[PDB]
Amino acid sequence: MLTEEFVSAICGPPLSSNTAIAKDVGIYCHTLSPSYSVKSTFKKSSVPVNCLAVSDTHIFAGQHEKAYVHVYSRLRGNQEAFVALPERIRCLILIGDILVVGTTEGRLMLWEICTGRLVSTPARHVQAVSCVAATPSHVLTGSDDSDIHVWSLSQLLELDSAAEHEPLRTLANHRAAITALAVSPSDSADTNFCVSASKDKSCIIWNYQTGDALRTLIFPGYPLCMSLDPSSRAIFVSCEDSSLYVAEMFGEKPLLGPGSEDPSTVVQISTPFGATQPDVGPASCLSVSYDGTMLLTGHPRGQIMRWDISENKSPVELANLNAAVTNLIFVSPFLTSKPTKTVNIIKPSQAERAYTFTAQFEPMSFTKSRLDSLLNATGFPADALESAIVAFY
Amino acid sequence: MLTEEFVSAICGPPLSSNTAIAKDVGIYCHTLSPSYSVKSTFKKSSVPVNCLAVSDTHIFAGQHEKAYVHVYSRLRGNQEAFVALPERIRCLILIGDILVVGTTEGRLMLWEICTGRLVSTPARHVQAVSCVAATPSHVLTGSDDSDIHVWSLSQLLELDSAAEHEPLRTLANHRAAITALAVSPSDSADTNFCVSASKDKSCIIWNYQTGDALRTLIFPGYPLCMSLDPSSRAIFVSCEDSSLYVAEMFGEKPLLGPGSEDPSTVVQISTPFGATQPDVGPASCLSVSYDGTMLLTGHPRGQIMRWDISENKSPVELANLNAAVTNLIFVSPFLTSKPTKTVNIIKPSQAERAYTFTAQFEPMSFTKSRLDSLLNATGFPADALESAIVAFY
Amino acid sequence: TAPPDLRVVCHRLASTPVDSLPRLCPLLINHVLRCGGPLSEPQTSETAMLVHKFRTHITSLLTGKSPAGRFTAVCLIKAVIDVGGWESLRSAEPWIRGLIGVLQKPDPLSSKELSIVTLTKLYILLQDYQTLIREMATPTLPGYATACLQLIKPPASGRPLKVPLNFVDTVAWSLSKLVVLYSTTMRPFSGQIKSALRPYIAPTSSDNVVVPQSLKENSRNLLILLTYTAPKNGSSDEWVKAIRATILDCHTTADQVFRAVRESWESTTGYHIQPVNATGEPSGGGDSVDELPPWSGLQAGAERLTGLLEYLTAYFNNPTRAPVNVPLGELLDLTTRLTLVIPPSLGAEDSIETNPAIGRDEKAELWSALPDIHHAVLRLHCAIIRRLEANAIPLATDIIDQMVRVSTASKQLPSVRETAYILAKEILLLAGSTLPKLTVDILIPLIQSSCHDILTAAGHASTASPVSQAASALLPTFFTHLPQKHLPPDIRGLLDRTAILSHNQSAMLASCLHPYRDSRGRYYPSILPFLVRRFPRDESVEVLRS
Amino acid sequence: TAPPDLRVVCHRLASTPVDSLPRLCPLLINHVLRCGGPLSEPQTSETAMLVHKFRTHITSLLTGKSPAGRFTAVCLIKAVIDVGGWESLRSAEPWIRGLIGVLQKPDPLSSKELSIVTLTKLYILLQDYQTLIREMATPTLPGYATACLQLIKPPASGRPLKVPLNFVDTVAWSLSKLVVLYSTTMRPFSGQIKSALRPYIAPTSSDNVVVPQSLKENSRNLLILLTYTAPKNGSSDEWVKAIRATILDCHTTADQVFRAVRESWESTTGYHIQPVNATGEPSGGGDSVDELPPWSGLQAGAERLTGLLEYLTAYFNNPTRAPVNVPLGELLDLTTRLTLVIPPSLGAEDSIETNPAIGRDEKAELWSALPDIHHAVLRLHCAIIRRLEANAIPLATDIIDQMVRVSTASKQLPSVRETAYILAKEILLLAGSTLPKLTVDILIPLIQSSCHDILTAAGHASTASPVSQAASALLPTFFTHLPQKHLPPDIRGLLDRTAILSHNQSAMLASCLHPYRDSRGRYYPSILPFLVRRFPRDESVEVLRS
Repeated sequence: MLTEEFVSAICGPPLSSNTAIAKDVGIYCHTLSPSYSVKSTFKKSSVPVNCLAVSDTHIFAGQHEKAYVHVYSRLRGNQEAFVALPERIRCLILIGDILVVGTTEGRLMLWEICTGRLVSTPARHVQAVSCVAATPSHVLTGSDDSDIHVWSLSQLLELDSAAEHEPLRTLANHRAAITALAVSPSDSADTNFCVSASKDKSCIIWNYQTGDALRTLIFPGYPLCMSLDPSSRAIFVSCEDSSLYVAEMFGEKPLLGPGSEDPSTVVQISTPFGATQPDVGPASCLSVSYDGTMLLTGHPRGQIMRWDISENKSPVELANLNAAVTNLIFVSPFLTSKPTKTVNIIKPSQAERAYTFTAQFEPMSFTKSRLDSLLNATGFPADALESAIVAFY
Repeated sequence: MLTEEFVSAICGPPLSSNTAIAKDVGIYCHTLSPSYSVKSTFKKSSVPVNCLAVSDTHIFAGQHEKAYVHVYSRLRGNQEAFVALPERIRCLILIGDILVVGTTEGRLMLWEICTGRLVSTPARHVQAVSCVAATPSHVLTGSDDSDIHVWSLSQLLELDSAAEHEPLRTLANHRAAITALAVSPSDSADTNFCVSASKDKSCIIWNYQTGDALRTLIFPGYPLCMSLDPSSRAIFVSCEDSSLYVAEMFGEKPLLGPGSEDPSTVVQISTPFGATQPDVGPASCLSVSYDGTMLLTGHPRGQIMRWDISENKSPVELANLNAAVTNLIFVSPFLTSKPTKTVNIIKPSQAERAYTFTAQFEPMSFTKSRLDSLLNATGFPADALESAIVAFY
Repeated sequence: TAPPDLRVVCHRLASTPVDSLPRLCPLLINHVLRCGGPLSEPQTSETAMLVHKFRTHITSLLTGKSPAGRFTAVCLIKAVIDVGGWESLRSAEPWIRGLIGVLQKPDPLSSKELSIVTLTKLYILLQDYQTLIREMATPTLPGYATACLQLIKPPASGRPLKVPLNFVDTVAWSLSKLVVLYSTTMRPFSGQIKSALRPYIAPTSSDNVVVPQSLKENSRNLLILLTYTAPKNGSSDEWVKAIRATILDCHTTADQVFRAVRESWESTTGYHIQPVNATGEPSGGGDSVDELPPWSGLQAGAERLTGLLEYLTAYFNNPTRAPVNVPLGELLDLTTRLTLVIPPSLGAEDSIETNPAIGRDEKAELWSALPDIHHAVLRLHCAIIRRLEANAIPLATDIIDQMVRVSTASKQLPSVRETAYILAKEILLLAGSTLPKLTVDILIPLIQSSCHDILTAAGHASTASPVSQAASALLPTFFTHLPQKHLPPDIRGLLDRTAILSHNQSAMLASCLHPYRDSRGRYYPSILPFLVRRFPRDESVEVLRS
Repeated sequence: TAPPDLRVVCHRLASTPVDSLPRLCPLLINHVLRCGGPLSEPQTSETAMLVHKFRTHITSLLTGKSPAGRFTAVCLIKAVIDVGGWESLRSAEPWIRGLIGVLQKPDPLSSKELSIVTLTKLYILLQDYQTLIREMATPTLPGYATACLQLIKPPASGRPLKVPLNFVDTVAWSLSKLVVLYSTTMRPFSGQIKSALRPYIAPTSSDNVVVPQSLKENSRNLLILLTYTAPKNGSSDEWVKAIRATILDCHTTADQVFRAVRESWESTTGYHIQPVNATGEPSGGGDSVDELPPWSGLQAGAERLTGLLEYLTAYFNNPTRAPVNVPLGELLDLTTRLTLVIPPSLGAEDSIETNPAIGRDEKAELWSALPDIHHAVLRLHCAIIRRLEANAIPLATDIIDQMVRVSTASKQLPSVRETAYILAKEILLLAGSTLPKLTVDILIPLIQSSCHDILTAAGHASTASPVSQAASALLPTFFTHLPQKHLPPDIRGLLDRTAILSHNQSAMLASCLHPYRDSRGRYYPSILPFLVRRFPRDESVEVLRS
């Protein structure tokens, strides 16, 4: 009853010669539903894992071993900008109109797309920030020093501060580099949770505002990329052993809830949802569709493979991009309403200026009148017509 | 932060002479909170258990070994009517403006207070209907033949139906007379449950619209009277052993929910919440306050006992009415808004007449105008005043 | 020292010319609403002195001959009575006489309307204190009622209304409150009020004047509330006689409307359809007091029937002083009679039995006029449900049958469909959960129509429409208050698709909480992913996250 | 055979006299809205013949000299264009010329307003088809714009406006749509539109005319939307220059308003307060094109400042054609400057530093006029939040400080409190969850005030009030989007009592989902029994029963 689309990104040299694929393309746009096709491509891009962000108007891409961000316009269909940042980028995401960027130096910056501010935190992490997740209220950064720092967006973003920023909390139960970070859509203090994975083959569900660790899970291989289902009921985890694992948090024995065990106890997940033949390789990117029935994985040998979660059948290969696939981002089929539109980005400048916001204002029917009720009604409303006849005579 | 009131009813001869209590009074009105007091009394009444119904305007009382219903006016403070019904009454309750009455013959009637209809069902129960509970959509009647019949209000109440009425369902897992019946406030098909107790020391929680039996509980003594907590999380059960029992449906191990066992399994409730010395006697009537923090019990020796559910302390005696206490009904401290007020009842007449409804129509602000917005506003609204000045010049 | 607001009021009242004061009235009202405390003080400090000079200035503005000054004093009296309380109510008596004098004097009509509103507020506020009722309300009230009835009385023999119908609406609105509050004082004026409000109860096209809807509503409200003034506690008897007379008037107009169609309907109550002359156009009404004004023409008869049905609706809208007997059986029989006559579908004109003596144009006009009568019947059912609540459960089957027949006959009108959706929501809220299978089966086309309207508005099968909003409000009720076991799987799938594509949180939540089980005894998948994706941070999903 | 509705339309149009047709317009509109299908058919069957006769009769009504006939034709053209579609749009060209001719002819002004609405609907519907834009919209549009600007042009040198201000509101509303749709055609008229709409942007008391609020709103909307007509894609530059000129005008008026008070404020952006002559009343404005009309008096200056703040609000209300630069820093500095000046509490008049040369009456007028300026500032903050959404997070601390200072200074005014509650809900929805302890501590009196207003309305500590409704809407937000750990136990208990006694389902649900843990580290008892007792069958408790 819908059409569904997703955006792919590749990295590295082309793997096989004479496959007739374009060598210059680095970002693809596909239509997953109803039938597989390619809408458009973007040229000259090499994006590592977790360095791609997709909005309705722009695609932001972090470049491998390079501090620049390539910004492409989805509206015009070309490359918009070559943004230069102070330090090399390990990961970047997009929350609202803010690009949140972690670096090799361990710093965190927030670049506001519309205002051009570059809010740079002191290097709280000792080594490189590997994964970043965000909410409307908090920003969570996991680094190579096994510390997941939880920061407040309000303290980082606000204007008149000249003092250094500090994280609200540090979640340090992990003992190795944080590979992935996923966050529940709830922002309430009691009901929220964030799910993190590390190189020590451990995956912890936290309550990040309280700082507590709700649940601990152990996998046979260390988790590469993670995604929760749209209902926030299950976790899909890719691993180094070329397998995909599913964890039901509200299944037979709930991981979280009234029927759960003690939070100090450890749950080990050993049954693979699926496995991948090693000529395809372990999945490097993992994404879940809008309905959640069907899933997409990207592999370093070029194959994009579709998994049926409900049907539990064998995965089928969509296409071979002849390059290591690093990012798959689903785009929502329904379009949301936002009062502004970001047609163009504003590059970060350290020059002192008044605070300015740059966007296109969208028609949102904020101004309402009785004349609009006259206009939009089929015919004329009865009371307004009666007043018109009284005014006529 | 509130005042709370309850209505008591007694039965039988006065137990002790020279106690200076009035012998003619049968119904009392008390104030439980803030301090114990008696507002008013009603004369010449002898009410068995489950035969008292309290509304905002009237108190309906079934008489012992007598087919009449005494109707008292809470507004005027006197006895309104001596209603005559075809058969002797074992139990009666009030849903909306309808008095639902079970008999010794096993018949069920619905007497509409405002219209005077007396809808009499065929005697589906072989013996006397002992308990009646109501839902806005359904009516549940438990009898001495161990069958709880679930009836639809819409099929009983409708006008042009001249055929005999039939129950929607029959719940017959019990093997003895149904002593008590409680209904959850949920009216949905999936989430509702009804709690029933029988003389075989059994208490079954059903889903009455599906007809399934969700849970089975066994008590050391057969349950006399039962009341659910306002949150529908616990059951309070009085028994023949002069003790009160509490069962938590969502406690450590839930009786109902995801953490519950198989519905065929049996849970035995053996830990008494409290006990009562046999000079006071086992509690014959049971009620729960609006907040649910405190509880009230009536006893055959006259004592009204107040129980602290949260504090779990020893019970205290409010008063000795020197007669067997058969009913305690709490009245809600906050007043609800109802479009009609039943000042007077209409006695049931079998004579053929047009369908007429008798009530006083209450002010409900159903008619709204801009002149009302002019009147109720402090001063005048700015736009209306501007239009007034334009019309003035 | 005085508060700044009071001395600003005094200086602006002293300095300003009287003719420019209505333009400064908003700021003066704002300032005097600010300083309620000095006026609330019971009556030397400068605050009390400025309060005394302020009240003296109000009295001098009111009594003096200046229409601008009278308008400004009306506004100031309204605000001062709003903020002062008992101390202002003690001295409001020369203000009451002054406002009645403003109504008597020839002034701009907006000043008269504001005086009417201010006097109504004065009487409602004086109702609290019995001594002030004896001193103020009882003597001054007959003069106010006479002054209003002088304005709204029609001298229709000589000349038409010099008073606009909006002002008649204002006077009827004020008298609607005052008949409820002061029954015995307003009792002598009831015969005049009935004669004044006779033309606005059910206007027709033959009346040749356009009546605003608010005028009809407040005229009906005032004639229903006039039963309060019945002597010797006769309110209930007058109410019953009036509603039964309205029902009989509906039936007599329905005879002349349905002259063209042979009626198979037979009355439960015992009404008999009189023979109707086939020659000429339908006609009715009269110049008598009990009869509504005369009409001629089939469209005028349909308008009269619609106005009578709206009057019957206003019966259930207004309150009563004493318990009254509501003839539900007579209204049910009347609505059954009006809903049994349905217009033919296209190509099915010959199927309906008609009197051969009637011309084809009258038949076409009748087929055009039927859906408005049906819409008025459905609105009457909505008002009956709203007033009765759980007491309207025994009428549910008949109202369902009438609603299904009407919505099937007039499926192509969006207004009839919208009223059917609004009625169906209340029906299912009362007695939808225990419906049999056949009732669900005849309700199925209404569900299909509502889902089609919602999907058309969303564009998935566009701008919001009132029929679309009514169907969107109806959409969660199809899950919550309808038996899912009786619904076919196609209807449930259509409902789920409509809820998803409409982005309706309530319908998606209700579909999540009410799963559908088919013949194979296995549940269909929930639409929870769509709900969490579209509304992640909403409160309902937060309750789901408990 | 034709449908009955179309034949009824033809017969009633043939039989009725032309002067009584406006009274029959509702039934004619209903019948022609019914028969949309015959008009939708592309143009012998009787249906097509009756459609041709109907369109011919509409054209004859429109072109003929009868104001009643022209009014009826306007209504029929509106309904026919509503229901017919492309077949009516391809022939609406003589109807377009006829409606413009109706506007040119001296007719009743309601007919002119209906012609304006019908022509606006015609242009919006013609926007879909490019060929019809080339054939119909482009030639006819300059004549329509000239006809409207002829009406709303002020001949103020010769006479006041012969046209009422509601009709000016109508014309501005139509031109607001047409400048967005047809920028290049409406480009030559922008200089005339600016001169026509100059007096209604920020009216003062010195203007001596009462301006309706809708006229000011649509005048501001049209002057903001006139940037669409800027040549060579200059829309964004004109928008930025206009908003910065408005900010500078606010600052220059604020100088003459706050002449009486020594200001400790120093600008972040770099604005400097010019010296102000202490002698005489404050004055400003001018007759220039860039300057707003002149004002004199402190109350007039406050009205001008409030109107300029409402203009700045309308900047965020209206859309833009191209991306624009929004000076949030300048607006933040301006609002900081206006909110820093607060009126003294009673007995604290001497604490505020004032210029000794100013009279005491001017100080009193300033203390009276400050809360309205503060209310306009808070409404500006609300509009900024509504447009920016998550981009307004950096301004949250400053808006919180301004809101707390304003609500503390003007605690006795219910309107200021209501606007503070409405602002506080949006503030807490954006950035309330991560607030520090001191921000919660200064927010505590606002929570106390809101709970007191709710309890006063409920009567537990009465009729509903707008401030009460605003506080009731704010009440669930105090649980959902405020740190419960920072709240004292007294404030949490007051919130729970307010939620229980208010019978508000959302606040009780939010208190159930957000438990309070004290310093003793155990949770307070929940208020779930009150919620289940008051709302047993509601949907939220049904979700809790999952």
